[PDB]
Amino acid sequence: QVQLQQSGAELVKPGSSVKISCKASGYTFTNYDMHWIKQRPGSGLEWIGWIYPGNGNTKYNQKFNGKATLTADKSSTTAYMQLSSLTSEDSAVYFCVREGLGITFEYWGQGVKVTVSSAETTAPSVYPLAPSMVTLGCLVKGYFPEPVTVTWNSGALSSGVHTFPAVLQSGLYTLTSSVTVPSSTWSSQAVTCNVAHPASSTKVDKKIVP
Amino acid sequence: DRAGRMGGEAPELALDPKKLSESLKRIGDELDSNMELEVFFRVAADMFSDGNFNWGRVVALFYFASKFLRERLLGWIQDQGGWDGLLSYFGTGTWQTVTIFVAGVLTAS
Amino acid sequence: DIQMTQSPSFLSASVGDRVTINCKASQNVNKYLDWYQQNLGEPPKLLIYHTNSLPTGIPSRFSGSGSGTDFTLTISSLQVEDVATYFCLQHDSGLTFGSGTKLEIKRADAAPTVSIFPPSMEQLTSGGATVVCFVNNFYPRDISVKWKIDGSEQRDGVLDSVTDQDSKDSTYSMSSTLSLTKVEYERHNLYTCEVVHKTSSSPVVKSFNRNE
Repeated sequence: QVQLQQSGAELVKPGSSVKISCKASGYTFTNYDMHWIKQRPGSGLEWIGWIYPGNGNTKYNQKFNGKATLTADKSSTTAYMQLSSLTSEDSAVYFCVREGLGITFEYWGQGVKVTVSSAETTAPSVYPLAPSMVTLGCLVKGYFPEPVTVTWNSGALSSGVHTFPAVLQSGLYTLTSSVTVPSSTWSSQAVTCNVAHPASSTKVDKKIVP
Repeated sequence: DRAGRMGGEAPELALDPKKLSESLKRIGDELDSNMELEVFFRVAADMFSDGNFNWGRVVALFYFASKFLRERLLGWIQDQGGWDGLLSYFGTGTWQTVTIFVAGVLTAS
Repeated sequence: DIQMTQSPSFLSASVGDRVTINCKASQNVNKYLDWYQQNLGEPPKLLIYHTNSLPTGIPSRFSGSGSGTDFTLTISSLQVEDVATYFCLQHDSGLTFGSGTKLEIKRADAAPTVSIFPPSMEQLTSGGATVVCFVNNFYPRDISVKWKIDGSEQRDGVLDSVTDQDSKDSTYSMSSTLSLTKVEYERHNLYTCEVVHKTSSSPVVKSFNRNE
């Protein structure tokens, strides 16, 4: 099995730089060109450039000349991409990908999500959403960074749950989650949304009361 | 130069729709497919020291180079009718025969 | 650079359908055109390379053809696990990806359940107010959600989010939030979530009065 394992800082302030690594294993590293790919909404998938580890030769997409620097170390069988002078437009997922022999982009790294922002680490405020089937929810407002995790009754409720993708409200994230239960259940039994934010050691319980 | 080909030889450059340059990497692909196949000039000056040059040994040096023409080989080349000899060398010979011979030259160095 | 025009952008189909996706290059790229499949949270997966070659482990229901300027990816008989986004890639001169085709499963129409929620007491004491509307388990995807305050439409402070197609019932759900200051919220009476969807001839309307 060929494996490409990436690592890199995921939250950076505008104007600083970031180094993404791509550790290759399971093949002879210096026999294959390694390419780098950017993915973000609106802009789509874009080719950044390639490096050949056999000699350190590189080739860059014009649009990324200067923004990206590609290097390879044969000894650690790892390729690197440095991105400098970050702005918000550089928030994206970045992939390393191996070009095969007689075949193209067969093996990919898992991708590294890079978020460029000035926002400070911020725990969310959690608010109950209360009105023969009953919909309830809770609102997870003003947090940073991604992600949070939501459960209903620690997981005892799952089949009628919808957790929605967060939206960026100023520089903070906001997310909602809903659950649907019988009206009989609503009046006789408790429903609680459990909210956890790892990047702030936060864990909240909000019982939904009429 | 590189290992792959995606993006083309000269990306974003206009090309027209010298043939030696293509056949060179063809023989290189064949040699690559024979897998068992400061020590540079030690092996390189070993490949040409007996003064019995042949086109196979030229090819075998690049499989140390892509992997002097004046001060040693140039007289032999012009006595060969120029590079009309090397392309004719790939001609009056098997793809496999040429490849096996050049591998031999590398095996003995 | 060479421009890739991929179409359609959105494709609905059923298990067992033959599906085709088209890609057009702004100049001849020879055979050097690939197709990739991508699921959420994953890198793309190579499906077809060099116009029509199958990588190892890719089921034979995938095939491709092309002329050098016009290309197609065909799925002979769609399977559940083929629901994803598909991209073409030219690599003859530079590298250019198409903009993508999202492939969804078709199902019978499903009218959304719409629910509106006033801001909570816990939020109002902070000086802010967010009204919330859920629009859950609908199909097809095309839908419009608008907020009205005392009869008049509100665009500022409105953010909405949509789930991907649910594996359980092939439906979509959407959440919309309207944010206001507590003071501005308390100047109004009627708050309305209004939903335009194929399953009803007039828009669906859920409301509450701030009095109650």
